[PDB]
Amino acid sequence: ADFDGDEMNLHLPQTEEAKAEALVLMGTKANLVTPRNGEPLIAAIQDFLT
Amino acid sequence: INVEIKKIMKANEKVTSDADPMWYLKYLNIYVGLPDVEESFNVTRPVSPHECRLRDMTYSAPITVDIEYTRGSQRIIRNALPIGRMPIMLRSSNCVLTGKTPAEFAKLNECPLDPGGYFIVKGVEKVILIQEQLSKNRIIVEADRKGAVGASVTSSTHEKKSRTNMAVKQGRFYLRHNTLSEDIPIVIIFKAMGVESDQEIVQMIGTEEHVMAAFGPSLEECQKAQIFTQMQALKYIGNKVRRQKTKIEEARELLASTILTHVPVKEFNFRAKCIYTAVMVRRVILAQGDNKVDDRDYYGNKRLELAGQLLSLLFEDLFKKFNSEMKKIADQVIPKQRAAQFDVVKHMRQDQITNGMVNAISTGNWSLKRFKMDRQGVTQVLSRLSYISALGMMTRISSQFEKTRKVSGPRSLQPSQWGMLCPSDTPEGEACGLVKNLALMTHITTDMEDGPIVKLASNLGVEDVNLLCGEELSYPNVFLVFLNGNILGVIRDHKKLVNTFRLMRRAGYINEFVSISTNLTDRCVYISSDGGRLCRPYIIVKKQKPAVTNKHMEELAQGYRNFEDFLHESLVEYLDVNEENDCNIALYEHTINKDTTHLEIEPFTLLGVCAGLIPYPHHNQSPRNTYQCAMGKQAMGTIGYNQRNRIDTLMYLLAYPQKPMVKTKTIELIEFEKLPAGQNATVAVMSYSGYDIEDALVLNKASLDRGFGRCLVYKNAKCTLKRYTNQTFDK
Amino acid sequence: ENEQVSRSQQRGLRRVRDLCRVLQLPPTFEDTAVAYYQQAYRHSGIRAARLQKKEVLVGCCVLITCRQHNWPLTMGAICTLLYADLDVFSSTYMQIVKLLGLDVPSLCLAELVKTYCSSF
Amino acid sequence: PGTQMTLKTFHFAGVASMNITLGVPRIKEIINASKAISTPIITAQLDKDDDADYARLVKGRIEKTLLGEISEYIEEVFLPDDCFILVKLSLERIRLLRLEVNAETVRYSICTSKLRVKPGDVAVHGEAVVCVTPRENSKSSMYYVLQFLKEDLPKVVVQGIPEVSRAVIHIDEQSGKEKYKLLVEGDNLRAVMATHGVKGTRTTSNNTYEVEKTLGIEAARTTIINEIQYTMVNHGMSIDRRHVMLLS
Amino acid sequence: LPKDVSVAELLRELSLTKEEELLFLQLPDTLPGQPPTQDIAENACTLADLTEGQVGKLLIRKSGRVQLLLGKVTLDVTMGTACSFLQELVSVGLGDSRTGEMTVLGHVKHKLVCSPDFESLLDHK
Amino acid sequence: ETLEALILKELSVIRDHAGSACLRELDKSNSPLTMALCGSKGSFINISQMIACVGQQAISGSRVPDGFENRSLPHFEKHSKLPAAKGFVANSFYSGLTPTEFFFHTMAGREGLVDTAVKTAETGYMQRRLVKSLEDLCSQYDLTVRSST
Amino acid sequence: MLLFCPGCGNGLIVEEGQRCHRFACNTCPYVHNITRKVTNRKYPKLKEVDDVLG
Amino acid sequence: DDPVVQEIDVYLAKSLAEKLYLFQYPVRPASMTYDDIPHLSAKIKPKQQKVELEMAIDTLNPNYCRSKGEQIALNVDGACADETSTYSSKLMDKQTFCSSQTTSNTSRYAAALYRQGELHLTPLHGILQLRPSFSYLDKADAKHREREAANEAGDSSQDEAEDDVKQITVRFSRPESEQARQRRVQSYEFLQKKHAEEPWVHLHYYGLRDSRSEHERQYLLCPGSSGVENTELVKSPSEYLMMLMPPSQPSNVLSMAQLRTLPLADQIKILMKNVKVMPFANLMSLLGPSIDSVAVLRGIQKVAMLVQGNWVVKSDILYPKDSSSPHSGVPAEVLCRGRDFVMWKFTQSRWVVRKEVATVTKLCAEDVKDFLEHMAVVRINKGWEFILPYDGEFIKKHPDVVQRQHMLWTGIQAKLEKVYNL
Amino acid sequence: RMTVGKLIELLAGKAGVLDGRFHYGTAFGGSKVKDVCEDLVRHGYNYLGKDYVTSGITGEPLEAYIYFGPVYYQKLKHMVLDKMHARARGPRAVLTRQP
RNA sequence: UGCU
Ligand SMILES: Nc1nc2c(ncn2[C@@H]2O[C@H](COP(=O)(O)OP(=O)(O)OP(=O)(O)O)[C@@H](O)[C@H]2O)c(=O)[nH]1
Ligand SMILES: [Mg+2]
Ligand SMILES: [Zn+2]
Repeated sequence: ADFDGDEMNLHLPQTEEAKAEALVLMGTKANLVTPRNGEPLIAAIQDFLT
Repeated sequence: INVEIKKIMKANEKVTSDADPMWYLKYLNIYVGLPDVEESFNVTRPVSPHECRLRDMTYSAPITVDIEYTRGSQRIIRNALPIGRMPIMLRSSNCVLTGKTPAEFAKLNECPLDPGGYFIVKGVEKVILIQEQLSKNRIIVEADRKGAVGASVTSSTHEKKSRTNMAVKQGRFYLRHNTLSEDIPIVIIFKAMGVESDQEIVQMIGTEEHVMAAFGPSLEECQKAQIFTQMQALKYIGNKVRRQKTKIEEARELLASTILTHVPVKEFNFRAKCIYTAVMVRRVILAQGDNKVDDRDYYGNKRLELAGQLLSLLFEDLFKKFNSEMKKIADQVIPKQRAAQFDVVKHMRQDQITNGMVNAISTGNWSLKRFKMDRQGVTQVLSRLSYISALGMMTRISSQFEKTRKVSGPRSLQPSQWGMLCPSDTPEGEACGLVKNLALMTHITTDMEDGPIVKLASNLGVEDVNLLCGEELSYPNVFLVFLNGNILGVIRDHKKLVNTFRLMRRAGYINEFVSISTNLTDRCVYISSDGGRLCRPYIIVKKQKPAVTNKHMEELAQGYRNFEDFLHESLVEYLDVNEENDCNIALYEHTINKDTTHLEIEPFTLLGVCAGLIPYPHHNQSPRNTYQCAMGKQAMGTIGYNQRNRIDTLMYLLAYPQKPMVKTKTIELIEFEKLPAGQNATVAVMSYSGYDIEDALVLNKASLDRGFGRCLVYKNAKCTLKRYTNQTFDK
Repeated sequence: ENEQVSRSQQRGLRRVRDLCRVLQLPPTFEDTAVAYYQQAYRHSGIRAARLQKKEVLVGCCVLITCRQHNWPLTMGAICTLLYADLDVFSSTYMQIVKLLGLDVPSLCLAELVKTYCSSF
Repeated sequence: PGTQMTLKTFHFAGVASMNITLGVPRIKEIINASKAISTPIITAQLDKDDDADYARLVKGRIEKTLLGEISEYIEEVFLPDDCFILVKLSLERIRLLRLEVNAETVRYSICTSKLRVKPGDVAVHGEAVVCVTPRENSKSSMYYVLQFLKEDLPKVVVQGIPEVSRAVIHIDEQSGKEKYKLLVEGDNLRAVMATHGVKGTRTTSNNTYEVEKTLGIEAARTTIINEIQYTMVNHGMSIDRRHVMLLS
Repeated sequence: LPKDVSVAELLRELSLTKEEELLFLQLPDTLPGQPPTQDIAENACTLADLTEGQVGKLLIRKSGRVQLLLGKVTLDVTMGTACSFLQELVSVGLGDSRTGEMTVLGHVKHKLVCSPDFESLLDHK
Repeated sequence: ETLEALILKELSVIRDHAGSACLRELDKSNSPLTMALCGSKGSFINISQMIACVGQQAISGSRVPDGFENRSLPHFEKHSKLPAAKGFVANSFYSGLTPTEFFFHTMAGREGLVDTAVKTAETGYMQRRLVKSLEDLCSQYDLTVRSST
Repeated sequence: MLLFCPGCGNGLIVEEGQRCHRFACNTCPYVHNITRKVTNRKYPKLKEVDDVLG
Repeated sequence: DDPVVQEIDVYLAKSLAEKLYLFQYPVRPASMTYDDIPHLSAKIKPKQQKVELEMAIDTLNPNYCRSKGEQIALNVDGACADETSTYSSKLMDKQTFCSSQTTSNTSRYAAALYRQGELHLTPLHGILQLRPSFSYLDKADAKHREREAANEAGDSSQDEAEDDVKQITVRFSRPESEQARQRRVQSYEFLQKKHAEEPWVHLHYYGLRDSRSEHERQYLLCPGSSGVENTELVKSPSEYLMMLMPPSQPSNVLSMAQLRTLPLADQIKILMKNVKVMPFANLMSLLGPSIDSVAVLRGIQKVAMLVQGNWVVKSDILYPKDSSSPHSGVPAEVLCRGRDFVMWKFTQSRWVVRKEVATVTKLCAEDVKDFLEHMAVVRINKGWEFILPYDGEFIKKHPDVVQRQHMLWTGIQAKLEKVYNL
Repeated sequence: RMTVGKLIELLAGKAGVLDGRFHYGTAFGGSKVKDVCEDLVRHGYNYLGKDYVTSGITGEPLEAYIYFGPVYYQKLKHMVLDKMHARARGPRAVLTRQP
């Protein structure tokens, strides 16, 4: 994203099992790296590196 | 509405039925009149475009005609009879807005700065975009699907349009047409078109060693068969002809009229057509070597059809349909109705043409069966997001492709768009490269008579093509001269011809819009006089000094002369793409060298209307300018001085709009400063609070409270209370 | 429907629509005219009638549709565009109105005045 | 990675020629495993990688050489006794290109899939002269077939593999030593490996179908993996080898 | 065979040799004259309307210019398409309504084209 | 092609030398330079393009093709292979770009835009196919990857 | 080469008569006996020595 | 570049104007001629010229195949019919050259015979291209068709008397529609039949080697003196140009030429309505020196007034009676009064105050700005100054005009003082 | 993005609002940078747009100068109030029972 | 038709 008018979707699970699976498997703290080559994608960005 | 409608009426002036001879319906003169509304009870009343928008009706004028017919063998005439309603374009010759001052515009509830030029039907504003297609009656040499370098020609006359191709799939030239069962050799067609001597055929094709070596296989394949006479060739063509000596007659008819319709034959004299196919085969042979393949994206071979030609074709088709319906009704009524003599007035449908035009302008889908043309998206809703948005949408251009394939060829920016179309203005998305906008300074030519052009060409020593054989076509100094795809003849020392033609055009005896180009690779001088061609004004430069001077500019500023006087005094002239391809142009005065023929008027005119708002665009990137134009097409601001009385389904206005501080000459010209679409704010480039990480910005609470950025959204909610068939109404 | 219809009724409907489009009356007027024509054709006396009878029926249905909306239209022009004579026109008009009994609003004077003044 | 790649150009792999399809189109062709691919590349090693003479020799051996490309002139001479086509081979250019082609080799190449010309029709008079005297076949063909012979004779293969179209000598200038290899834009790996002087043990090809049909399914898998890895590295983006291994 | 020019052609036809030669020149559609008592109109004036005698002069200036002074205006004569095929000039005179005579006058080798000097016609007025 | 390659090499050398000179003359504390050093956004290439000189406008990995007959624009002589006539941009964004340079830059930009537009759909289709083909495999407990069957 | 009949102009083919090979047309009795040697060279472009790449 | 030498004369001949034709062979090079080929006859027509030459070719030459000649003769003709034979003997002896018409009109083409010091021009009555025609093949095809028919009929040894009486198959001469009749008229068969309807004319051939050739070659010349002034061919270059190119048939819509083509009064009126400020010398220079100064003065005095030596267009000329203010919509009379007041203020003093003018005329700022810009410019710290300087030359040259303008301005001042109550 | 045109526009607008003028940003021309720098140095402001600015939060001056100036910002029709969406159960389609 |  670039915060230039992007419309993003937000969904709310309707089941406790689905909620737990989303929190565990799709956790932001657990998916800090991509399975392509293991490089971290969630890191510093412009206005933070500088 | 002034000339083309009259020409169509003259072409379809007389209509009669086969049964009951001596009966006819003759049209004398057709009128469009002024815009009126059929609201009152059989009474006309002037109606304004704003009133039409408010009442959700069409802004059209009653089409009337004076006719004469024979009811019972007694000629009865009518001086004024309505037959339809033609939607009148705003700011046209017959529109009520033209020739009006701002005070009268205010009285009529219309903005003076409104660009106009759009139709109003059922309350919605539709604009007919400019269609961009390929030039007709032109040979195109290109690679085939598998990669066979062949040629094609789409001969389009006022009646039929036929595309015929020529391939070298097997080392020999096979001609393919939609009316033949199988592609036949070109030598058989040569023998059928009168020229039976193989020596003459080879001399017409060419006298070069490689030309003969490449054409040998065709002669061998022709000699393999027993085809040596015109009769045998025509019999073979007839046997190969598809169903729609009788076969020989049909073959001759297809060779004379169907194949290469643009090449005329005086009386079954195929000399011109033979020379044309010989030149085509010569071009194909020359291209079979060095890969000098012509490109389709070259706008010098493009034609722009404005709304005028589309409306003329639609009106012609509707008038033909009406004539056919009237003839059918007559054939059905007159022979068995009663002794009461029948006349057309009782069945003259006055709503046919009206509904046809209304649907063609509203739905946007045009289906002309007489020409087999099925187009869509011709008309689009005028975007009233802002004055800039409307002014930029009014000058758009759609392509014939219409997102068929991601070719990238026509979508790429070709150097031929110099001074004609805006390079940076293009919608960002799937339509990138297919939707374009005209430049700030450009013009579209119309059709001329072509009489004096041919007369001057014949008087300048152009030798008749029928007087000499085709061997002269293979000489290096003999240059062919073409006129709108038709072989005008041959000439020697084409420099003198071009110079004299340009001098005559500058003098004024020839229309300034007739273009003349010369291609040396093929040795062809093209004289273009058809409409739709893009032209641009240029100052004439002679001997390292332009013709326009400070004295002329001072006279223009004081009002002694005008642009027409400049055109007449051989100071500024219109150049086409094909003409500038050969002529040399200079950007500035310091760039003028010895080899210069013209001078650029202004460089900033290269950009379009939407791009003219960019301050200092030559200091930014191209994608930046593209996104800037795309967002200016949606910018929020005032629309016009009648924005309060205007009622649209969705409108966005700004509370305190302010004109830019850094305004461009294009802005001053388009008068955007009078209707700005933004505000100037004291911006500080810096990072603050980290809430502006990726393209975001931080606003001031107090600034927003003091009225900065205040916007107004106006929506419309419409309701209808109509009466049904029964005597009941919604209440 | 549209299948249990005779060629004569279809010709009558097409003539109604043609005269409506010639007079340039709205599609609501066209619908009302075709509806009244069907309602009149329902009867057998008008069903098995003369050709001039059914032509005057088309004319009178158009006239009734024009009157029902307070629209001025002269019976003279109606007869002129209908290929009929005033005598038989009035006779069949009286017959059909006595057979049906539909509302016949009187012709307003001001509307006809405006319609005729627009002609000059 | 398909979206990350921008489909750049000018990536000739250091040869400044032989435009090869790399990127999303190449990945598409690989995942489709088409029998015929666009611009196939075969890389072959040499036993004598330092001798440019031997490199050229094997190049001429593997590359298709047409008759018209080596013959200096072909003339259809009609002597008052008989008509025949005389081809003059340029022995100078032959020895310059280092092609083992003589009059006997040209005669043997002729009479192969050419309207069934009998051996007695072709004859040799000098050291570099070839005389072809056709005969009427009676199948809608008469003595006037010398034109078809002039049309299709110069395009007859005399030496090299018919499938090979263009073989070039690539050079690796490693500081240790400058070695030579063969880059063939053909679709025949079996013939390239069978040719003399080519180290068939270190011959690779880009056509997965040919690699499968020649060296087996494991060779095809290895070639697919290597090609995908190379195509992905050309764009500067890396992928774990396990993904391509699982795909293959 | 190098492409010759009209001035050198006339020079080598008159000075280098004295044998007569048959030429074929293409004149403009309308000549700068009026049909003399031909019942009119500004119509086309061709050679069929003019009478016999001296009608114009042929001048050869320096630098290879070849002009034709046919009155107050001056046309320019250039070399036409170099025809290499056989061209036989013949006169077919039908002296009698039943029998005529075809007389081969000579052969045509060179072709000339006369064109109005539009530049001069424009700069004059 | 040899002349083309030599001209491109000369232009690249000029570009690199101009960029090096700009980087050596620029003083520290400069915001563009600091951002290019830290890698947050921008780079030395963009800095040199917007300060020192813009690089050669390359279309499909080559110079601007001749749109007109034997020349890109009518403003240049025929058969002219000069850098400024074939696509070289001598001026920088700060000093302003000439009309021809701006037109060539717009050509390159539109080329890149259409390339990305085609790439979007092409990679979408490729990803759809690859996923529909590989959505059946899974890692079992016995360390053996098996399909659905 | 490509030869044509001076009489009609059609292509001439090489055939064998009763005395010597001759050019003849397929649409007229015109013929032309061969007296001396006749040749038609084409000089096909030779394959240049492709130099090493790199 | 002067005519140093080669001053050749041009003469015209009309002896063979209607008897001169141009025959050219596109398939025969100029090297080989038909002077040695014996000709037999030539078929021609007066109208729709299409000549067909019938020549003879040798047979004993080595370039002729006797077997193929016999074959083609037996194919085109019968065994011994010889009633309608394309060849007298059993060999191809005659050759047929057909003529094709290049153009309909050949008046622009002329044959030029060059002699020592003179060039004789003779018009051409027709130009035709001669090419070897192939009709013996069509006749052979017809012969083969009739032979196949005869074979089909004689398939049996003895053919019984066939009862194939021709029933009366008289079809209707149906009335052909106009479209079908036009199609039939434009069909190739109809044109061919119309051309064939005209009878042929046979002519003998006289080669160049004959004495008749040199006898008739002299008719291309004309008896006349060396120097004769032609009565015709005396039109000027402008007349020749008009002949060879005959014609087809804001307030600045009219161009300079369209303006000059109008009367002097309309010219001056349009120039004033366009510029609104121009000296008399500039007006004279624009109109032209051929127009009289008194006429220009009489024309300008009716549509302009004198202000500080310069001429300013009147207010009513710019604002007609039916016009109105494009910014406020006030009637044209008020605009005329305001413009007259502005002109009076300018004549009284070179510096005019916009605020004072507005306060006096009670007009709006935009109208005052337009009135001031029409005839003045903005000067800092001084207000509005007249765009042109004081022209005293015209005042000194025309004193009576100055007095007339002064009294007119006095009357206008009286009217303004009466209206605005100054 | 190499948007030096934005900086040039900002400097020109600052000079214009200071000197009571309207600078021109005409393509391939317009007011040069030297003219606006002269205007700024005549009016007393920095010739590069950067001015001494004090932080409002901490009240201490910033180590680097801030680039202030008037820029012509234009608001677009894309509104978050219109683009915001939240779907409960809501209705469904007749053919396929889905939102 | 626009948006990312
Ligand atoms: N606002 C808007 N306008 C559209 C839309 N789709 C089509 N139009 C109009 O229709 C034209 C092109 O639409 P098309 O893609 O041809 O319509 P389509 O091909 O049927 O698109 P599909 O419905 O996806 O097949 C445009 O140029 C618009 O005129 C749309 O989705 N939104
Ligand atoms: Mg985004
Ligand atoms: Zn022949």
